[PDB]
Amino acid sequence: KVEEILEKALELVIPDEEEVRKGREAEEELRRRLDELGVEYVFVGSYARNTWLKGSLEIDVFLLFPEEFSKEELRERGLEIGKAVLDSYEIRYAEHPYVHGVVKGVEVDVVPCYKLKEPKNIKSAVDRTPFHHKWLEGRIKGKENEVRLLKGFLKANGIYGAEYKVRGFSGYLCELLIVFYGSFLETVKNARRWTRRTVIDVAKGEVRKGEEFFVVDPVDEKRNVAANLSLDNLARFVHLCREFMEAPSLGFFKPKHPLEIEPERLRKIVEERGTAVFAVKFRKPDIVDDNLYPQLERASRKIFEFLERENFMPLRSAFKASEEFCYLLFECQIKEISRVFRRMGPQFEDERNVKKFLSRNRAFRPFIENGRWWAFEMRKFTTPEEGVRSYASTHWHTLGKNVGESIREYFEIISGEKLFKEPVTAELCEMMGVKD
Amino acid sequence: MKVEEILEKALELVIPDEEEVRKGREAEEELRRRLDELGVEYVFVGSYARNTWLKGSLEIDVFLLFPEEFSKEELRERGLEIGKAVLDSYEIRYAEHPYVHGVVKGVEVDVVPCYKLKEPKNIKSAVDRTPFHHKWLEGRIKGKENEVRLLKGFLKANGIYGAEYKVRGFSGYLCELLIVFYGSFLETVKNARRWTRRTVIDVAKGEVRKGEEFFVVDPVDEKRNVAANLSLDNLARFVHLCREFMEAPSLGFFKPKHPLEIEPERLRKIVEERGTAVFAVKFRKPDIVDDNLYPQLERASRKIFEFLERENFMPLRSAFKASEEFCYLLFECQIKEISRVFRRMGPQFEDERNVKKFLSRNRAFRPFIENGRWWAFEMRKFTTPEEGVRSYASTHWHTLGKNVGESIREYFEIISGEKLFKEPVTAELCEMMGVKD
Amino acid sequence: MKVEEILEKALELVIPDEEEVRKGREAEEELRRRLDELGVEYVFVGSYARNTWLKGSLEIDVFLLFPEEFSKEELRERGLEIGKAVLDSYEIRYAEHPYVHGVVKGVEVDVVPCYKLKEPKNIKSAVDRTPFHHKWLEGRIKGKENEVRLLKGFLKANGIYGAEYKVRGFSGYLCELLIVFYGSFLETVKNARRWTRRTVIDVAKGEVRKGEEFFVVDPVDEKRNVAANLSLDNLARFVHLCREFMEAPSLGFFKPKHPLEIEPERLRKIVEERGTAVFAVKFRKPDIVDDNLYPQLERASRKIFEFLERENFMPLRSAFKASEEFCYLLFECQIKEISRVFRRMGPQFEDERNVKKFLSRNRAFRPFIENGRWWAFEMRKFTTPEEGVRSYASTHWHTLGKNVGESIREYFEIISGEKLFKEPVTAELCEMMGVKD
Amino acid sequence: MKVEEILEKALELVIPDEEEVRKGREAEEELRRRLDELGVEYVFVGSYARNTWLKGSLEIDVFLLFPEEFSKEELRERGLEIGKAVLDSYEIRYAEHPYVHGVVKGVEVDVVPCYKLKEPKNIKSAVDRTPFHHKWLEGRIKGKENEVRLLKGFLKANGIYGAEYKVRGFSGYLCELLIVFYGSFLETVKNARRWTRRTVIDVAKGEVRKGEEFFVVDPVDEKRNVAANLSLDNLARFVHLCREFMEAPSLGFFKPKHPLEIEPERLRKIVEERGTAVFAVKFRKPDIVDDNLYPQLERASRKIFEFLERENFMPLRSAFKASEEFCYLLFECQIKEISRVFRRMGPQFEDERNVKKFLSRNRAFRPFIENGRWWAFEMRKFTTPEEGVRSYASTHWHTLGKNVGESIREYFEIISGEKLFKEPVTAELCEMMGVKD
RNA sequence: GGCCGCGGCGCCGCGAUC
RNA sequence: GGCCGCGGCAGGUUCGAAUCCUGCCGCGAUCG
RNA sequence: GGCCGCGGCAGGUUCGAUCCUGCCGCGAUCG
Ligand SMILES: Nc1nc2c(ncn2[C@@H]2O[C@H](COP(=O)(O)O)[C@@H](O)[C@H]2O)c(=O)[nH]1
Ligand SMILES: Nc1nc2c(ncn2[C@@H]2O[C@H](CO)[C@@H](O)[C@H]2O)c(=O)[nH]1
Repeated sequence: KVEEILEKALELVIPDEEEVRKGREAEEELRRRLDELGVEYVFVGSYARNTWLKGSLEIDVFLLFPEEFSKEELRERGLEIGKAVLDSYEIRYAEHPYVHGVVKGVEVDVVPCYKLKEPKNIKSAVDRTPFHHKWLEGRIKGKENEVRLLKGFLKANGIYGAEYKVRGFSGYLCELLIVFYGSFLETVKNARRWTRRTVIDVAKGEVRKGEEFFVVDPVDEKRNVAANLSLDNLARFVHLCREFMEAPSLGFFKPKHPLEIEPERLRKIVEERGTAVFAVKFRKPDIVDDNLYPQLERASRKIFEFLERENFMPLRSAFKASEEFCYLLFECQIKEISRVFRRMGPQFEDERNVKKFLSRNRAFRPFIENGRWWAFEMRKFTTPEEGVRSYASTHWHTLGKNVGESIREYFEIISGEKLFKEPVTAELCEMMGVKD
Repeated sequence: MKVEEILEKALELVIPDEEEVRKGREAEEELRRRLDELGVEYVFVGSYARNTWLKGSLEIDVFLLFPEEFSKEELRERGLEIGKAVLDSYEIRYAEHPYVHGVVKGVEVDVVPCYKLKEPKNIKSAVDRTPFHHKWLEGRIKGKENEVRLLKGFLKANGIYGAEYKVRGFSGYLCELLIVFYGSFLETVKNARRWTRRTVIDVAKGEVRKGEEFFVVDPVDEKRNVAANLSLDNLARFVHLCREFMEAPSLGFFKPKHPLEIEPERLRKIVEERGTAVFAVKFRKPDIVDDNLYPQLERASRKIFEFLERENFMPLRSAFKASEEFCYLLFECQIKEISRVFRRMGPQFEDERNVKKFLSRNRAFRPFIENGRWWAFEMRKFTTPEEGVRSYASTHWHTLGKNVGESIREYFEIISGEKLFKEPVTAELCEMMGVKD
Repeated sequence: MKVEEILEKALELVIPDEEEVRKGREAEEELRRRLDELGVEYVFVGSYARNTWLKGSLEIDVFLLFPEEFSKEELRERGLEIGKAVLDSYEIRYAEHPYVHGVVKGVEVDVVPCYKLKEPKNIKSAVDRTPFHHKWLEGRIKGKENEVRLLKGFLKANGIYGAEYKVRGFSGYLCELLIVFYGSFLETVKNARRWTRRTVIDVAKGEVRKGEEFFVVDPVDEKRNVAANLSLDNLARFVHLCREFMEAPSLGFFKPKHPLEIEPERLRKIVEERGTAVFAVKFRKPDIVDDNLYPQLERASRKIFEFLERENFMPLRSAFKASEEFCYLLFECQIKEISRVFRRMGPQFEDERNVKKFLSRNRAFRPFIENGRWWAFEMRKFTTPEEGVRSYASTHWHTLGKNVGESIREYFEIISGEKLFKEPVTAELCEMMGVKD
Repeated sequence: MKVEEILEKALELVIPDEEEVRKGREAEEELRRRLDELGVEYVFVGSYARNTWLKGSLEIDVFLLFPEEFSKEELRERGLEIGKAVLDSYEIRYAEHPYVHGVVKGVEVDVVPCYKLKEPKNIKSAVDRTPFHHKWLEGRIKGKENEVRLLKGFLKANGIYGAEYKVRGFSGYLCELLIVFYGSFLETVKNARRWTRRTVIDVAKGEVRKGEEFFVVDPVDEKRNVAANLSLDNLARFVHLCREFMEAPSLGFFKPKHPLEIEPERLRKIVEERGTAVFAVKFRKPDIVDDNLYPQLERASRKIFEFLERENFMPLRSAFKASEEFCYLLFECQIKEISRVFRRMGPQFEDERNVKKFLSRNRAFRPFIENGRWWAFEMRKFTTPEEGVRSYASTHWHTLGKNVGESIREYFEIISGEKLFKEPVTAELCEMMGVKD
């Protein structure tokens, strides 16, 4: 039965007592250090509401300073306080330079911000986090386990987190959904009837039809909490919910193992497909995931669009970011194209331009077709691999700011059996739909 | 060298020698003698009557004029009786109505029945128009016959003389109107350089204006376009030749180009460098007139071309040739081979019902979501243009024209690779690929 | 009493009652609910969406909008797939694209797939041009829905509403464009009296001018004639009705005419008095839609009518009728019986050879000369119009329309006399002969 | 492994586990409690009472006894009332007579009213025999319950268990009589190898003899055939099964068979190799029980088959499937296409009266004499089996069964070619064509 | 799918119409 | 209620039906 | 800081512009 499955799930989902005592002792000690300095602070985030998922323990503390101190005034000051409270700290750059460190083994964040009267003086996202907490701290009580079930259900299917690496559901969005539908089970049941135009207005407690999938923030009606939830991940979630209800299982809460596959079998698969499968290798820029992945996504789309234009008929693309290198994977229906192509000339009555078009020397004679001139010309490349070698060599600049600059410094085109040796088997299996 | 020198030298290739003219006069006299014996009203029309016929293209046209009171059937009976009774060796041909083609003292002759109309307003049949055409031209073309012959020779040598569907070019009647309008061959070539696809040449009103298509107003019937069957591409070819001519005149324009005759090993080498897929569809030529066959060969080629487009084989050009026995549909494709797998479109994720059906079917690989919609990897039936066309010719033979489609249904085959170079199509392949000498 | 009062009362015959309106509103709401569950882009268009549908003719037209990237096959797959899922008791119909017709909460619904085009130039399909028609009228027709609704009822009551081949009248779209042009039903009727067979009505430019045909310019496409399939005769009828309507306004114009059925005995006496020959060609109705059948019944009757004209049976008028199981081609001729002997045309007296052949034939009677031509007395194969058609229909079945032709080849019979009046054709017979009361 | 171990292992797949028995026992004693409170005559019969129900097919049967002092109308009233006032979640099923079916503490139950009766000399309703059937078996089956279960499982695993019209196999009652007769499952299988279509098994007389048809004599009524609804073909499939089992015993005979799995492309290619015409008649499934639906599908499938034979399309076999919404009638024909023309037999040459009538019809070709009789060429309305069935389904809907025929009268569609392989009927197509894994 | 018109010599092909 | 086998009728197909295609009434059988 | 959507300029492609590419401004998202 479902009720027993969700009970079994709580084991994988709820943090153990040791993890709580580790955080509780880190919290109580973190306060003593903040009280002595006599600074205005507040505990928020998934910890303050006791909704953090198992293994993902993090303490979020916000410093509430007056409105008088503008921008860089409290930035450096709040940063200074973060050092005199944390053990092994390090400066991390978000919208505002905040401080990430550790206190008695537990990771901690210290973000400075304004102390605003109402959510009208909102400047940035950091100014909304306190209001998100204030709105949730009361309503979420007695539903902490419902949140964690949802967070686990999503993280197991790789769609938990609003960061660009995932483009899934935020922890804040999860809690809003539980407050709306009451429980995890009710959320999954109703999600089956979600569409790409569903509007979930939490504050007004109703569901409307809109222009896009829009979860209205109770703090700011103008804001979509699911703004970075991709359309596909929305589609995937709706489907996962449908599958869960038809045949409930604890498997939905356990992560999947990458498809084990021998390079020889993988070769035999590509042969059966008759496609060209290759990858663009290059060194990973030293930048944050929130900057890296949107760029890899761009570089992929750009090369993909180039392959379309050059009539190589690409099927799908993919990318992987390892420790030192990045890979842009492609699969095209055309292994090789004729050297000859057709270049369109002007209409026959346009004598001036026809003369210019015909003046160019070519191996074969131009011709007329539908009252317009045409000419046989030669391609510079006949394979998709050679085409991308050319594109990545001349159009490196449009492949993302940092990714484009790395490709400028170095890149290979790896295909055939040599590709299967690279650590990209998990993604090649995914984009081709290999099953076993 | 000089313009007038070339035009003078061109007349030799284009004017009938005095022997051919004598051959025609002798038949003409005998033909009139046999007709007068029968008490029928006739009229010598066409190229021969106006003395504007091309060298080695002698053919007499005689139209029989009957009262309007006659029925279509009576018109025919009297026509065929008088046809057979005047020609040494006749045969019944068809064109709107039956007429009699035959020979008289070596010279070929056409005897056509039509109504004797006083006003050019009672024109039901097109044959009823010919007497009016001749009537309008016999006076205005006098002195200009050599100019007409030049234009005809210029057009013929460049394969665009004749309004039949095999040529889709300039009719002889059209050539005469052009000379009457412009005054001479040279002046026609000159002004032709500024012809557009919207040019309207109205001889009867003596003006040039703009229209929706290239229109040559018939002086006999202003609603008729004399250049109706002049294709856009052949119009373009003519305008371009006229420019090429005035830029660098030459007697070569009036001579036919000997077909590109190359060996099957060089032809293999050209296709090799082009990197394309060249192949053909061989089948038996239907037993029909060219005016039926060629429009169907066109349709056949177009349909297969459109098929190759849809199937992503990326065709460059198509061509066709007709032997006395067989017919060939030629094609060149940029893709010699395509992958087995392809993307099959599924429903949007919101569809509980259809997504279930879509995912129900068995496939070698997992379907996936993209842009909020399900897609699935499926396999192609064919992976080369040759096999794709083989499949299409077998299943969609009916769309390749009536007579051509039925013939393909009985028997066809895909002659590809080097085996095709042995077939008699090399001249068409070189034209199709733009091969130089 | 006065025109304005008649119209005010005519509105009742024409506007949908509150119950029929609500019937649609409930279907619409349910239809939208189903379409939203599938995430498909759609739009309610046509007569219902603009709230101009005639009383009793409630029909909802939803158009599915797909990207231009979609292949025609994909366009059709998704369309059909969505239709069946949204309609209760669906029925696959065919036009330009295969679409789905069905029922939702007791209301008729059409679901047509098409392309979501931003440019009205990318139009290739007629279903692609519908979404543009709707948007051009959506704002303009607002506040005039009852004026359109009058024009429809006025037309339908006189059997000239609908541009199908069965009616060859005014389309619904045409009706709305005319109200937008003249402002109201009354202004449309008043000006229609001055229409001609050359009148052009430019809606976008809001001006009238002369042309070749009766042309109502589509605001979305200047090249298209909205009143293309409006027959010349139905045009004349509408003009006349408008003139008759203003000279003596009546609510009777907005009401259908009674069947006007008469006893077989009266009809027998009428034909006797007229002294004509009235017969029919009966045959099985081809299993084809009306749009294919009626143009063929028109051709069939026309061809047979022309045969009777050639054979001197002097046809007056013709008509046709399609029942459920059979089809009838009705004819009335002034000659019940013609002489067995007739004149056969021979050669002129000069033609010695052919006169010999002509006079050598065995004949009951001697040939003779008349106006320098030999004539002969020969015997007709048939001597009544029924005999003649029985022949022609069997030896020229192939010209009587494709489907109609093959059905006549399978089976047909010439019905006349008492046995014809028993067939379901009396209404058409009376209309043909101009019987009154 | 060997037979003894196979049957041992089979008991696992066959005997209900202690959890299923407990689920039933608690339901029984509870059901008895409610029958004692009202104080009504009742009896537990059927497979449950004798403890022979197959694994997973748990179903309690309880017959309500009533005195003979009741008419056929009074029994259902206080019969169903006692039924509804005993079952928790009850409904109403319709069989021989109205009866209540519902679930009681997990398991479903049937409450059938009937007369008590003294001896089987009455012989009236079918439900009046069930108590006598149980009484005859309850003593003789004790100690053989597992043998019964082995037979029932052996049959169900091969789709021939159950006397319902959807199966036309062996009834549960029949299975128990056989075990009583032969002593065990293994002895039944051994002797069944020598069964014929004329074998008579008399249980009460303990003898086998030859008769007119396969007949298992009911011990209660010698005139009744217990295996009456066992089809001839299923009897054949059983005799063959037993022979295969004894020749090479295996546990696989007790496990149901795989669903096959085949791709549309292979299925298309197969049909191409057969050179046959495969198509289906698709329509909406009438909302009726299987026992009414399947016999009608058999009738419709048969009627159309006989039509295909009669129309010389030479059908090979026919199959049918019933989904939740639609029903399919599958057919395969050796003739994809037939000539337009055919022969019709006329009268003998002496019969002048009828020769005149026969020769009066308008036909495309001349009739001819052959062996003294007159014959005539005539034209078919259709030339393919698809189109032939389309005509037949349209004009003979009424004979394709009551409910099925009515649903076809409303809507049906002929699905041929590759489009048929998309429908959910691949399993039925593979079985029909004898496609091997 | 059928119908009309155009073009070439009723047979074919192409535009318009439902 | 539906299906099946006979018995008596009533239409349709056909030049013409005891016979081929259908429908109604009566009896028997099967299944729920 | 990066990415995405708009708005306005500027190179390139090309026979010439549809396409490609860059710069500035506004808004959105993530850190
Ligand atoms: N179609 C038709 N066949 C008949 C008719 N009467 C008899 N037959 C059939 O004609 C054939 C010859 O008749 P018989 O000599 O057997 O009486 C037989 O097959 C017989 O059944 C009838 O009225 N119509
Ligand atoms: N009227 C008619 N009788 C036939 C035919 N064939 C056989 N017969 C038989 O011939 C006999 C005529 O007396 C009857 O027994 C008929 O059944 C036929 O084609 N027409």
